[PDB]
Amino acid sequence: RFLKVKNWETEVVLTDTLHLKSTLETGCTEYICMGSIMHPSVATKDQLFPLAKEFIDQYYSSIKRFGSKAHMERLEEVNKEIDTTSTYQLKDTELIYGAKHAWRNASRCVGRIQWSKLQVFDARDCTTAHGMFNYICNHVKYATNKGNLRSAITIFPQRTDGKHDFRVWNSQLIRYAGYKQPDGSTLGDPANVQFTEICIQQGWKPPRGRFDVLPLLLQANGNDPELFQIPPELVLEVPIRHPKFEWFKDLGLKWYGLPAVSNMLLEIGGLEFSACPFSGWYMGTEIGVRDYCDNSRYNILEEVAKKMNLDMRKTSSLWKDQALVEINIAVLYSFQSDKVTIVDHHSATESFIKHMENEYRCRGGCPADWVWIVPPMSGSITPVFHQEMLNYRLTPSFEYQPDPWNTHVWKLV
Amino acid sequence: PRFLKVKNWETEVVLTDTLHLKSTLETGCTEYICMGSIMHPSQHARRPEDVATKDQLFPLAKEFIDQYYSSIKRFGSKAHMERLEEVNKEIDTTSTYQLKDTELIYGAKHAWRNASRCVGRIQWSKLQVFDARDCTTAHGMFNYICNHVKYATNKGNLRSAITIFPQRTDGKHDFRVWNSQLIRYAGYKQPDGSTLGDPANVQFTEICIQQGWKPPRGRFDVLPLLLQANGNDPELFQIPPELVLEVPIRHPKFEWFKDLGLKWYGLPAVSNMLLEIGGLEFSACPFSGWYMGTEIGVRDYCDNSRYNILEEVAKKMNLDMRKTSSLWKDQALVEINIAVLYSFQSDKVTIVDHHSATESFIKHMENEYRCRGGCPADWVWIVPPMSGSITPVFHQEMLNYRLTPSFEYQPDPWNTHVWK
Ligand code: HEM
Ligand code: HEM
Ligand SMILES: Cc1cc(N)nc(COc2cc(CCN3CC(F)C3)cc(F)c2F)c1
Ligand SMILES: Cc1cc(N)nc(COc2cc(CCN3CC(F)C3)cc(F)c2F)c1
Ligand SMILES: C[C@H](O)[C@H](O)[C@H]1CNc2nc(N)[nH]c(=O)c2N1
Ligand SMILES: C[C@H](O)[C@H](O)[C@H]1CNc2nc(N)[nH]c(=O)c2N1
Ligand SMILES: [Zn+2]
Repeated sequence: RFLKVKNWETEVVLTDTLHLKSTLETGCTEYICMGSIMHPSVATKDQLFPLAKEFIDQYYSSIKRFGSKAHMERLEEVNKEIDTTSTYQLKDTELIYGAKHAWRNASRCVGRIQWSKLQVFDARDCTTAHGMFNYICNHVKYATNKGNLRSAITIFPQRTDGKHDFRVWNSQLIRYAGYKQPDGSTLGDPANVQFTEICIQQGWKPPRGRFDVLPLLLQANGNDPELFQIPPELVLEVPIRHPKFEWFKDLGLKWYGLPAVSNMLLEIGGLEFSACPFSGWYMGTEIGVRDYCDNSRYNILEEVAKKMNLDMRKTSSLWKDQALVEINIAVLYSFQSDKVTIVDHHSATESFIKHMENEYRCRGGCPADWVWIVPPMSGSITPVFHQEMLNYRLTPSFEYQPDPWNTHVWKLV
Repeated sequence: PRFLKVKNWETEVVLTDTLHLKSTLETGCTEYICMGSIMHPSQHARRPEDVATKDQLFPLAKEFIDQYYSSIKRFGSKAHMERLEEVNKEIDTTSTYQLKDTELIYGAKHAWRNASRCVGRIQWSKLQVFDARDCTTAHGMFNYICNHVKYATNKGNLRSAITIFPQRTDGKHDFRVWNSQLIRYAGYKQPDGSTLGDPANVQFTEICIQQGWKPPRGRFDVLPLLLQANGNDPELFQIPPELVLEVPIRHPKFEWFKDLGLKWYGLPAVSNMLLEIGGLEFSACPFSGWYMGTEIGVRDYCDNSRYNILEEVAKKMNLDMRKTSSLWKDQALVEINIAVLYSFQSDKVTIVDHHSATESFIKHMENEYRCRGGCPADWVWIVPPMSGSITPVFHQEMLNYRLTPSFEYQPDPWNTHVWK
């Protein structure tokens, strides 16, 4: 079997054979497509054996050592551990390879051209939330690099019985608090109201501002999570101004420079790493379109359009569209002026096409989720809009997991 | 399965879909692979290419007649059982059957209703159906098409319509509109290597010249009609210009915009698709409605392999075009789409912006879940090509599945016609 994907702008046709190696479902069936469902729907010894074998096999094939003496002893060694302990431990090389390939396999990520330049921090010796704090602080400092951002991931101990999970309760390492007011309005980031409330309950004293960096809520070994304040000098921020509109700086907008997802689960050869925060750098539209202009978020379209004296009476003036462009210009300009790494959505999607073509040549394909790859503004003037894409699930992979406050059973009376 | 829920991540509305249980054809996807961004993912058709056997055609007929008599609160009624037996005898004696006027109207409206890629479907039941099954020649097809265009244009107050020519018989006597749309502009391949007019239409334009059309060789030359009746060679016809409503594109603030010399036509009229009803195949079924501004202003004007006018507009706007991060393309794209909408509304020509269209579609989805138990929708196609996430459909999960009656793609007739 082969499948072909066409670019309807360039007429280039790629041939995907890599899809023959996927295993978990997409969510779709032969008669219903579920490609726009956001979330479609511990292992025993016998479940773990073939998962481990498949991973080890692919690692040894990647380093051109399949069938070798070291390959066969590694399989036997892993087999022993799963018999002795009902689990096993990745070598350092395998962990690095696994985390890089989970990124390579993330069908929804447009920044994958960089997948092989991932800095992997092995934190599997950590035992306490204080230790997690220290690992995360070093990650942030390394990743931030005074604005010259570097991709990195820090991997905490894997799941054992599910009663001793390591978890970062934060959804990202740097996020701003949201506070609901009695009059029903929201201060700060409305997305983070729930987690802000949890922090306050755990003892956090909130400044109650618009851009309060949340504390880290860190869980080690299945214990109750603990609060820590990231040291403010490690949190790089960019005040947003516009190159033409002097009034833009008067909105008091800023954003943090380091995007760092901390609520995913990294799955490598059947092992589950429930705490694995990873970071890269921003594409402008993530802040400028979604963070600022989603109705559920900072929702600054009307304010900006107001200051542009736009006709907000009817939609066909396209005042929302016009104001959205200006905000995204401001975001890119602000980050670039402060020499904080950022990528615009045109540069990013163009790289992804180069990346995708390269992956089809060397790997036989590239799983990609069009619904997520196409940017949330200006879709069809970017090359990915015209690019057919096949979506399928390869492992190692990043996976969603339940929010920890929905599952944690609290220890302390 | 049992009931698939779709959630809206803005409003938290959850809708429960059971209508997918009636899906008939494959989507292309499997458990292991999703083809939702493939333009033509599936060749699963309900019948062989041409003249089918009794056991091939009759089940599809019975399915459709059953559905239509169920829709009108009969089923098992006298007329329903008589209709089954009459379609049985007709297939026995002609290898096909003929739809009643009511059945034809029901099927056309439901093909539109089932079109998972159409954001305009809130209007589906308000569709004027012109029965043209008595047509025999390309001249008669021309007459039918002129009447359609005149009725549908309605001096700018556009009305949705479909004109249905004779169904396919053996596959050798097809009726076809060779144009992909009733009204499109020519595309001319220049001797240097560039393109004048619309690049999408260069091949069809060449066929028309290769058929005797004298090209005026402008940028907005309305193409002739190339009509094929009963499998004969196609014939050229010039649509009377007074039937072709056009809008000159100007801008409400940029006075220099009108000097770009752009115009567009008012009537979008798809004429290369096939309409499938109860196993019958209507290969010439031109249908029309009215434009969403982005179809002209984003895709027609700004696609790289189309009119590609972004840089020229951005020039007159005095934008930094050195690097992409200045977002000069995004900025011109907004102004162009303001101009298109402002121009149509100024000339009282029906048009809908992408904010109103997508909001209407959300309402249509809710109506359909409430009365039908679902609504097939292709997210890749429903989300507008600009400003995606500030429209409500961006945040709406959708299930995509194939219901019948439906509109289907078909091969371009010059790839398959044996000339006389
Ligand atoms: C280096 C710069 C990077 C850029 C510019 C980038 C860009 C993006 C964007 C725009 C998205 C869509 C996010 C959204 O719309 O909410 C995304 C998703 C994602 N990124 Fe990347 N990313 C980068 C680095 C990374 C790294 C280092 C990792 C992990 C090692 C990663 C893993 C993912 C995953 C797993 C998703 C989608 C999660 C899901 O399934 O929902 N990315 N990325
Ligand atoms: C009345 C106002 C209408 C509006 C605003 C509208 C809008 C649209 C738009 C924007 C698309 C996407 C097209 C593209 O991006 O190229 C579309 C697709 C489509 N429309 Fe509608 N439409 C309307 C009427 C109709 C009617 C009357 C029919 C048929 C009776 C129809 C059938 C279809 C079909 C079949 C497709 C997708 C073809 C495919 O499956 O690839 N539409 N429409
Ligand atoms: C490393 C990196 C760089 C960069 N530029 N952007 C990202 C964003 O990645 C992700 C983005 C989301 C979407 C977040 N919202 C959807 C959920 F409702 C909250 C989920 C996820 F699991 C991700 F991984 C990551
Ligand atoms: C009646 C009506 C009103 C309105 N506003 N828009 C439409 C768009 O219809 C269609 C549009 C297209 C796309 C055309 N080509 C561009 C792509 F590469 C193929 C295919 C198709 F099959 C359609 F049906 C129709
Ligand atoms: C590859 C991709 O499916 C293709 O470019 C699609 C994307 N979405 C679209 N959406 C609409 N409405 N019309 C289109 O032609 C397309 N083209
Ligand atoms: C309903 C729909 O699946 C949802 O809004 C998706 C659409 N595409 C997206 N694309 C990206 N990059 N990020 C998102 O959060 C979403 N949300
Ligand atoms: Zn699918």
